[PDB]
Amino acid sequence: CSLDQTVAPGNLTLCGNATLFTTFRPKARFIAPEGWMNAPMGLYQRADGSIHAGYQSHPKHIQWGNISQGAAYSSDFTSWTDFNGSEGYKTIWPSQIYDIRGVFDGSIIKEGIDGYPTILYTSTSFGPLGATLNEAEGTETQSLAYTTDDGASWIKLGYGAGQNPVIYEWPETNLTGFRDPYVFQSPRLEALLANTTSITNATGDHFATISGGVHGDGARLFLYRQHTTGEFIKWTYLGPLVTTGYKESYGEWSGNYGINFETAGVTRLNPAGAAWDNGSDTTAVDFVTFGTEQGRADHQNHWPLWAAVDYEVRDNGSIEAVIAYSGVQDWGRSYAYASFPVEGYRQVSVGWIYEDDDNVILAKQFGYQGAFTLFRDLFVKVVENVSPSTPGLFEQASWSTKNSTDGMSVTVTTLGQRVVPETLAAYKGNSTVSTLAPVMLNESAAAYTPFSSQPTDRFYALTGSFEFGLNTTAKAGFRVLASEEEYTDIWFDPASENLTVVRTASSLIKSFGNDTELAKVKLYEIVGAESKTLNLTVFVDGSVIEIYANDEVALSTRAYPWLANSTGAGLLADGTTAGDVVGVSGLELWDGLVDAWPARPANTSQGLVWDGPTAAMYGLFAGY
Amino acid sequence: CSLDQTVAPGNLTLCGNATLFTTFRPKARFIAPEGWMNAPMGLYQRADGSIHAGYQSHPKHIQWGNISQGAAYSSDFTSWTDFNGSEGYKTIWPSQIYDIRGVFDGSIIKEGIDGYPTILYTSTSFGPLGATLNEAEGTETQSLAYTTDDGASWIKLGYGAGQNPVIYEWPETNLTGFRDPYVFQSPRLEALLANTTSITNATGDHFATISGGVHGDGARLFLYRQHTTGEFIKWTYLGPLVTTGYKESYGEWSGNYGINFETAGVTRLNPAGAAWDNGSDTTAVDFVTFGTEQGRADHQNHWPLWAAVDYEVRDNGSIEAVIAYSGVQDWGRSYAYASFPVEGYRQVSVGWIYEDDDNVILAKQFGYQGAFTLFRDLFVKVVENVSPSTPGLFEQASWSTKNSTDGMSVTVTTLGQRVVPETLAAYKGNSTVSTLAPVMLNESAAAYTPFSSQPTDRFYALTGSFEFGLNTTAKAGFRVLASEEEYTDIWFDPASENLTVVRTASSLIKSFGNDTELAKVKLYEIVGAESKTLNLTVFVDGSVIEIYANDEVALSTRAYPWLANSTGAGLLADGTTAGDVVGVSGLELWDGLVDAWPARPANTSQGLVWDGPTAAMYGLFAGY
Ligand SMILES: *[C@@H]1O[C@H](CO)[C@@H](O[C@@H]2O[C@H](CO)[C@@H](O[C@@H]3O[C@H](CO[C@H]4O[C@H](CO[C@H]5O[C@H](CO)[C@@H](O)[C@H](O)[C@@H]5O[C@H]5O[C@H](CO)[C@@H](O)[C@H](O)[C@@H]5O)[C@@H](O)[C@H](O[C@H]5O[C@H](CO)[C@@H](O)[C@H](O)[C@@H]5O)[C@@H]4O)[C@@H](O)[C@H](O[C@H]4O[C@H](CO)[C@@H](O)[C@H](O)[C@@H]4O[C@H]4O[C@H](CO)[C@@H](O)[C@H](O)[C@@H]4O[C@H]4O[C@H](CO)[C@@H](O)[C@H](O)[C@@H]4O)[C@@H]3O)[C@H](O)[C@H]2NC(C)=O)[C@H](O)[C@H]1NC(C)=O
Ligand SMILES: *[C@@H]1O[C@H](CO)[C@@H](O[C@@H]2O[C@H](CO)[C@@H](O[C@@H]3O[C@H](CO[C@H]4O[C@H](CO[C@H]5O[C@H](CO)[C@@H](O)[C@H](O)[C@@H]5O[C@H]5O[C@H](CO)[C@@H](O)[C@H](O)[C@@H]5O)[C@@H](O)[C@H](O[C@H]5O[C@H](CO)[C@@H](O)[C@H](O)[C@@H]5O)[C@@H]4O)[C@@H](O)[C@H](O[C@H]4O[C@H](CO)[C@@H](O)[C@H](O)[C@@H]4O[C@H]4O[C@H](CO)[C@@H](O)[C@H](O)[C@@H]4O[C@H]4O[C@H](CO)[C@@H](O)[C@H](O)[C@@H]4O)[C@@H]3O)[C@H](O)[C@H]2NC(C)=O)[C@H](O)[C@H]1NC(C)=O
Ligand SMILES: *[C@@H]1O[C@H](CO)[C@@H](O[C@@H]2O[C@H](CO)[C@@H](O[C@@H]3O[C@H](CO[C@H]4O[C@H](CO)[C@@H](O)[C@H](O[C@H]5O[C@H](CO)[C@@H](O)[C@H](O)[C@@H]5O)[C@@H]4O)[C@@H](O)[C@H](O[C@H]4O[C@H](CO)[C@@H](O)[C@H](O)[C@@H]4O)[C@@H]3O)[C@H](O)[C@H]2NC(C)=O)[C@H](O)[C@H]1NC(C)=O
Ligand SMILES: *[C@@H]1O[C@H](CO)[C@@H](O[C@@H]2O[C@H](CO)[C@@H](O[C@@H]3O[C@H](CO[C@H]4O[C@H](CO)[C@@H](O)[C@H](O[C@H]5O[C@H](CO)[C@@H](O)[C@H](O)[C@@H]5O)[C@@H]4O)[C@@H](O)[C@H](O[C@H]4O[C@H](CO)[C@@H](O)[C@H](O)[C@@H]4O)[C@@H]3O)[C@H](O)[C@H]2NC(C)=O)[C@H](O)[C@H]1NC(C)=O
Ligand SMILES: OCCc1ccc(O[C@]2(CO)O[C@H](CO)[C@@H](O)[C@@H]2O)c(O)c1
Ligand SMILES: OCCc1ccc(O[C@]2(CO)O[C@H](CO)[C@@H](O)[C@@H]2O)c(O)c1
Ligand SMILES: OC[C@H]1O[C@@](CO)(OCCc2ccc(O)c(O)c2)[C@@H](O)[C@@H]1O
Ligand SMILES: OC[C@H]1O[C@@](CO)(OCCc2ccc(O)c(O)c2)[C@@H](O)[C@@H]1O
Ligand SMILES: *[C@@H]1O[C@H](CO)[C@@H](O)[C@H](O)[C@H]1NC(C)=O
Ligand SMILES: *[C@@H]1O[C@H](CO)[C@@H](O)[C@H](O)[C@H]1NC(C)=O
Ligand SMILES: *[C@@H]1O[C@H](CO)[C@@H](O)[C@H](O)[C@H]1NC(C)=O
Ligand SMILES: *[C@@H]1O[C@H](CO)[C@@H](O)[C@H](O)[C@H]1NC(C)=O
Ligand SMILES: *[C@@H]1O[C@H](CO)[C@@H](O)[C@H](O)[C@H]1NC(C)=O
Ligand SMILES: *[C@@H]1O[C@H](CO)[C@@H](O)[C@H](O)[C@H]1NC(C)=O
Ligand SMILES: *[C@@H]1O[C@H](CO)[C@@H](O)[C@H](O)[C@H]1NC(C)=O
Ligand SMILES: *[C@@H]1O[C@H](CO)[C@@H](O)[C@H](O)[C@H]1NC(C)=O
Ligand SMILES: *[C@@H]1O[C@H](CO)[C@@H](O)[C@H](O)[C@H]1NC(C)=O
Ligand SMILES: *[C@@H]1O[C@H](CO)[C@@H](O)[C@H](O)[C@H]1NC(C)=O
Ligand SMILES: *[C@@H]1O[C@H](CO)[C@@H](O)[C@H](O)[C@H]1NC(C)=O
Ligand SMILES: OCCc1ccc(O)c(O)c1
Ligand SMILES: OCCc1ccc(O)c(O)c1
Repeated sequence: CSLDQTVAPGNLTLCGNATLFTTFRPKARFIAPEGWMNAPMGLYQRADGSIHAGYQSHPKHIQWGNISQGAAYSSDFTSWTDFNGSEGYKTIWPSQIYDIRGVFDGSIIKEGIDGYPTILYTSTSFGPLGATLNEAEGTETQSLAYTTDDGASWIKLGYGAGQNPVIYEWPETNLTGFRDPYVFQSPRLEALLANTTSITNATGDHFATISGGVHGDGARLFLYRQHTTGEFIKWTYLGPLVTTGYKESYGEWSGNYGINFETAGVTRLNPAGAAWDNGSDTTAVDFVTFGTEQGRADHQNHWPLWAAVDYEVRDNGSIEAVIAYSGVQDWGRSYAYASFPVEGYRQVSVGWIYEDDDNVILAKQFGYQGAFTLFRDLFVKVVENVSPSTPGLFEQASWSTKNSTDGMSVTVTTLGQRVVPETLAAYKGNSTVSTLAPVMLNESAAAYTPFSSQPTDRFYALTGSFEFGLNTTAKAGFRVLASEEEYTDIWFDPASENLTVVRTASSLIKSFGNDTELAKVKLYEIVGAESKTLNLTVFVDGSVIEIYANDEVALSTRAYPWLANSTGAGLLADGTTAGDVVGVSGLELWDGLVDAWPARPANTSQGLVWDGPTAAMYGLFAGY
Repeated sequence: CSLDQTVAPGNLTLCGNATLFTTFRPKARFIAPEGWMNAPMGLYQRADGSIHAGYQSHPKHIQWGNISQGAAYSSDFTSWTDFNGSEGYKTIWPSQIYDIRGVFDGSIIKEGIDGYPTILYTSTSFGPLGATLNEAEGTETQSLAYTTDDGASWIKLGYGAGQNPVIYEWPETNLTGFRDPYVFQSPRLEALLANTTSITNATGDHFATISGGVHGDGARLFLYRQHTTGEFIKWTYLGPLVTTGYKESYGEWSGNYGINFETAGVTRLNPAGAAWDNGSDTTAVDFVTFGTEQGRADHQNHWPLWAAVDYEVRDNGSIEAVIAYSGVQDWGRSYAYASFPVEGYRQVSVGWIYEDDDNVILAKQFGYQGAFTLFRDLFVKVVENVSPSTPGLFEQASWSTKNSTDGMSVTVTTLGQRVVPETLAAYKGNSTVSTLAPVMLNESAAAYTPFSSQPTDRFYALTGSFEFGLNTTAKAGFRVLASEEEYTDIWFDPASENLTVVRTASSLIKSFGNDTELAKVKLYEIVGAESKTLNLTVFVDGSVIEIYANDEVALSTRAYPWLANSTGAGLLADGTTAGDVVGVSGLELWDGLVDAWPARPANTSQGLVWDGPTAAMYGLFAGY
């Protein structure tokens, strides 16, 4: 095992455990100290204003198992500190018959048991577990724990009748899944159900959704309501909130609804952020965010989706969320988005970016797997004065359209996503910022033009505004993590409406994934404009490439170039001519970003362990 | 619910939980503070000379489940003190994937991990578990924990490769069971195997047996040897120590070997107690004690047995224990005998006496189930100068015979059992002792003759020596827990060699068992004697009746008379005449015994709880 990054990589499978720990590792984002991580969980803003973030964690292993809550906190979403207790950075772990198979995803009741922050989580026990298996009742239940020390530790309710688990009966037979309880308050749903509370007797101020589906018949999001305010044991099943068909797709802009939901949440937004009105705010929109499984050929069969919904009240005192329009939260290698309320009328969302090493070839050599996305403010994106000649505008696929009185302009509404401003300010202020001169890409443009200032390492951000002619057939974008021999190309092609990440040359190491990423982006053309504009921002963070377009489209992916000098960046141009010109302006490079874990040393590996021959006997976890 | 014990019992199933807690409860023996108990476990003499006793425990329930080690200690086997920690009187409980289904029976390595007392125990996980089910590998494994505070708490080794569980591979396929590891030192087995240690590489000073069997092919006791002295992770399977046939019986004196062994142990005894020689002591005998299942029509299909064995060394460096003669450790409602070494060359044995409420009719009303037997010294019982005309003497069924040179007398050898002298001394010294006049039972004997002094409550001991003619057809014995309307009759019938306990009138409460208990007793006739003698001792302790005959035969059973005055005792006589006389002498009543738990109040119930609907979903425990 040579770690010489000035020559071609050897056979890196001969390298020892965690010998590649720092090589490709993100530094500017949320990531576990070591080992396996997946979904964010237990997210809440604490009483002191700081953010508590949990995550599905399996320390000292590089595959999933014994899944536990790891945790950390931050005053600004950006610089983090690990909890450190009797179980290291873990704060909840399998310990009881009802959760011994795994402490799955859960969410926070901020004023819960005895007034303390309380987590409702999926407690898993023995038996087949999965949407393509014959799962039985009891294997996935929902349980409570509360914290008296602001998340340093959690105390579970006792096992038994009238205690944990608190939700265990399946609401319908033959479920594909029954997990990821999302607890939320909703003046909107309270107002809608107020006339029906005699029917169900559920009058509490908290709601909870549970994610799943029905065998052969598509995904389901099940709605529960807390039975009585101030009491947390009894949750009354109302009915299915979202019902979709077996591998139903709303279309090209909307992924696929698969066979089963995971990590679903419910929110209400307006143009400024979170909306806490009862329906009276006409600018507010109800949204559901959700993962789907087995509706995709790649990306581990997973889509992270969202839908704008219109609520209808059923005669039995339940709510049907009718999908109005439907989109994608991130088009790349990310999943398990969780959102939570933040002071100042914000709803903040964060997901999990998985690696691109599906065959587990270098996972032990890394000594870790997984990271978070950046934290994102959600809001209703509104585009005014949209030209009706915008191609495809009235499909209304992942957006709504509203005509002006005279029919000559349109107001477009969709889900907005942007990186939280605390992170952008910290990144910029800690970086070496280079403000670059605008560039016209014409007949003289090379295929690749390096920026006049270059990154110094694999931790940087780029931004640029690309102005295209309305009938362009040119392509443009950014190349990142680039040397002569390795590079990753981010292209936008307005004629096809496709944002792609081409990774055929991303790395000399052939075991990592090299498939092309794709997102659809609609450039809403403005009345009177003779051009259309793509604002593209890219974060490069170790192996993470996280792309944002027009505060709307997100695409997270991975690139693992071997060579030490594969860090460069610049502009891409294809089919630009004297007549078909792409104007690039607002160009800026931020080199360095932020050290997101200042108390951590560079190498926080504690080694890896094997569970031994019993792992295969129990059959629950891979064991490593 | 009336608790008026001066009138007939009502419908006692209407009584609340633990309302009958003190009514039938033993006071003079080892018993849990409340709830379910079964097998003794983790027995050892601590460094200060006190005795540590563990037991299978399920607090606040009256059926088995979440099975844990409850524990207590005593300086004299007789007066006990509960441990009290974070889990009350529990000291080991299900907590890890490998033991979450139950912390089953285990035994003590006195100088174990880091020099501390260490328990090797059966750690159980998910799946079918039982001799009549299709159990798989992993469901029962063997794990270590050690104590740094003399049994107040135990620390388990970590889960994983080279740690817990330490024994998990099945030594043969299709096992009926794989549990109850019994760890022991044996100069005898070391000496026998010394010439074969090149074959196996196992040279440690501890051995361990694991109890089980093979589907369709009878029970097995598997022998392991510690691989290396001072190291406790690696245990090398040598081979089957005891192999018996599917429901094989050695005969009427020997119970039945069933289909599977439980709680088996290995010891070496001589006439004084424990023998620690290497084979050089010609008076010493190797014994195996073991439970068998599914070889009995009643008594919950369980026999607690023992066998004298002769060890043979196999060519592969293992030991075959060849059964020389085979007997019964207790003929009544007891099981799960554990034995352990005690200073002064003693081996002490103790078992579990179950209730006689198989249909679970009044278990909740009790608020507890189960107790221990008394603690018993084991030794080789030797009877000299036995007459060869003793009927059946040369069947050698549960004994051996050795002729004198002249063939006119015989030395009989068998397993001896007697109550530990510490308990007998404490019982007698704390009791009101009545020494009774000898009685000849002849033509004038009533069927029942009360003793001249009577017990004052349900806590007493009796003793008597019954002298019979060599061709008697008379019967005699003791009646206990007796009023006019309720009584329990203990008879010996020398013509049939049957000691019986007739329980047809034991209680007015009809839900308790009333079947007749039976033990075989051989009266070894002495050369020149014109009579044969039965020394019979009976302990009455709440509902326990525990009978000992000739320091050899033990029979534990239950009687639950309702009436407050059903406490009397006296002599029984049947078919005694002027010519067929039974002489009774050495008669003594000890009224009161000892309060075995002086720190406990009378009612130590903490109520009962239900596990809720998930108990049936998981399917592992009854849930109450
Ligand atoms: C199989 O058997 C298993 C083992 O028995 C069993 O698991 C056990 O289940 C029981 C029963 O559910 C659990 O008991 C509960 O424990 C809760 C506390 O849990 C936390 O703390 C304990 C104890 O912590 C001490 O000890 C440890 C270990 O040494 C130390 O690390 C600690 O520092 C601490 O040490 C101090 O105290 C020691 C003695 O206790 C001293 O020795 C020492 O010197 C120190 O001073 C921990 O062990 C727990 O850890 C475990 O669990 C966590 C998850 O929770 C895991 O992460 C971890 O790995 C461990 O597994 C944990 O940290 C108690 O709160 C709880 O008691 C409440 O509930 C019951 C009702 O069920 C009531 O009877 C009781 O009165 C309590 O309720 C009151 O309190 C709260 C307020 O605090 C109220 O919400 C409630 O309404 C009520 O209020 C009352 O009082 C109010 C105020 O006065 C009043 O106003 C009200 O009106 C009202 O009257 C209960 O005891 C036990 O933790 C489990 N143990 C383990 C190891 O798992 C398992 O379930 C069984 N399985 C099956 C299938 O049956
Ligand atoms: C799924 O995830 C689960 C959760 O992660 C996981 O379970 C956990 O597994 C890990 C790994 O196996 C366990 O970690 C071990 O813990 C042992 C100690 O266990 C006891 O103590 C802990 C901690 O107790 C503190 O905290 C609790 C809780 O607050 C308090 O109640 C205590 O009072 C105590 O508090 C003090 O300390 C705190 C911080 O630690 C402070 O906050 C506080 O202020 C106090 O000061 C308890 O939690 C344990 O309870 C649990 O387990 C018991 C059963 O054991 C249950 O009954 C109970 O209900 C709980 O479930 C328990 O009481 C450690 O000894 C052990 O560390 C040794 O082993 C590892 C090797 O594996 C070494 O890395 C390490 O160095 C240690 O080895 C050395 O030490 C011993 C000597 O002591 C030697 O034998 C050994 O050779 C070695 O010696 C070294 O040092 C020598 C001297 O210097 C030197 O000479 C030698 O040469 C050598 O170098 C390890 O940390 C963890 O307990 C589990 N936790 C739980 C909750 O279950 C589960 O396995 C996972 N499942 C799967 C399927 O993967
Ligand atoms: C005395 O001790 C017992 C523990 O043994 C305490 O708890 C009770 O245990 C018994 C089992 O011994 C439970 O009986 C079972 O009940 C279920 C149905 O229960 C439902 O209906 C009840 C009647 O109103 C109700 O009390 C229950 O409410 C509890 O449970 C829910 C969770 O489901 C929880 O949310 C509540 O807060 C309560 O904790 C519940 O709604 C029944 O299906 C079982 O039937 C089987 O067994 C019986 C007997 O053989 C048989 O007849 C059936 O055919 C079937 O085989 C079983 O009857 C009882 O529910 C428990 N009660 C509780 C927890 O309140 C009991 O509390 C102790 N008493 C006191 C005064 O302390
Ligand atoms: C690096 O990190 C790993 C954790 O990932 C550390 O532990 C090793 O993990 C790997 C899995 O990643 C284990 O590989 C498996 O090994 C078994 C066979 O193991 C046996 O033979 C080994 C070779 O000598 C030996 O080391 C093992 O000894 C350990 O385990 C026993 C208990 O069985 C215990 O008593 C000992 O004390 C040791 O702890 C053992 O005897 C093999 O069956 C597995 O095969 C599967 O997977 C591979 C890979 O896909 C495949 O090729 C097979 O076809 C099959 O699919 C697997 O190879 C390895 O055994 C673990 N080694 C240990 C625990 O020592 C590792 O230690 C870390 N290294 C360092 C230097 O820290
Ligand atoms: O829910 C997202 C799907 C997903 C994606 C990758 C996984 O992750 C990787 C990425 O290459 O694939 C491997 C699993 O085959 C895993 O070792 C690795 O971390 C995974 O466990 C779930
Ligand atoms: O291993 C001894 C067999 C045995 C005997 C009785 C049991 O015990 C009793 C006694 O009536 O039977 C009942 C089980 O049906 C149990 O509630 C009760 O304690 C038991 O669980 C195992
Ligand atoms: O770590 C768990 C969290 O990860 C999520 C989101 O990816 O997916 C469940 C993944 C999963 C794990 C084990 C299985 O047997 C299975 O079929 C699917 C959540 O649904 C969940 O709470
Ligand atoms: O509490 C356990 C201890 O009790 C013993 C002795 O009676 O028997 C096992 C009883 C048993 C429990 C659960 C089962 O599924 C089963 O088939 C038998 C031991 O073998 C053991 O360690
Ligand atoms: C980068 O490193 C490679 C390999 O060491 C070298 O060939 C190349 O000239 C370097 N510089 C580049 C590609 O700009
Ligand atoms: C790389 O090394 C592995 C052993 O880890 C070996 O199996 C594989 O064939 C090697 N690949 C080569 C030499 O290309
Ligand atoms: C309410 O009605 C809906 C629509 O038929 C149904 O799916 C749901 O199960 C009902 N809720 C109940 C029975 O609680
Ligand atoms: C909206 O405007 C477009 C363009 O003028 C027109 O084709 C369409 O019919 C209008 N829709 C409505 C509902 O008026
Ligand atoms: C650098 O980042 C830190 C950590 O997020 C932040 O608090 C600080 O304000 C930043 N420095 C600037 C903007 O100068
Ligand atoms: C015992 O009590 C019963 C019922 O109260 C009574 O009939 C009887 O006379 C009493 N004394 C006896 C049986 O010696
Ligand atoms: C005793 O009470 C139970 C209720 O616990 C009842 O079912 C049974 O029939 C009663 N037996 C009688 C009255 O004999
Ligand atoms: C014993 O105590 C328990 C628990 O407090 C109580 O429910 C029960 O009625 C008591 N029984 C007696 C006989 O005092
Ligand atoms: C040793 O031989 C015996 C007798 O055939 C056999 O039962 C046992 O399994 C053998 N031991 C091994 C293979 O370790
Ligand atoms: C033992 O003694 C009996 C009675 O004298 C006799 O029948 C038997 O043959 C003797 N056995 C041996 C082995 O000498
Ligand atoms: C009474 O019993 C106690 C407890 O076992 C014992 O220590 C004491 O010696 C006994 N009293 C006597 C024999 O007088
Ligand atoms: O096909 C869209 C035709 C059209 C309708 C109204 C407009 O204002 C427009 O610019 C184009
Ligand atoms: O049947 C036993 C005959 C017998 C042999 C030797 C004796 O010493 C005896 O008393 C009887």
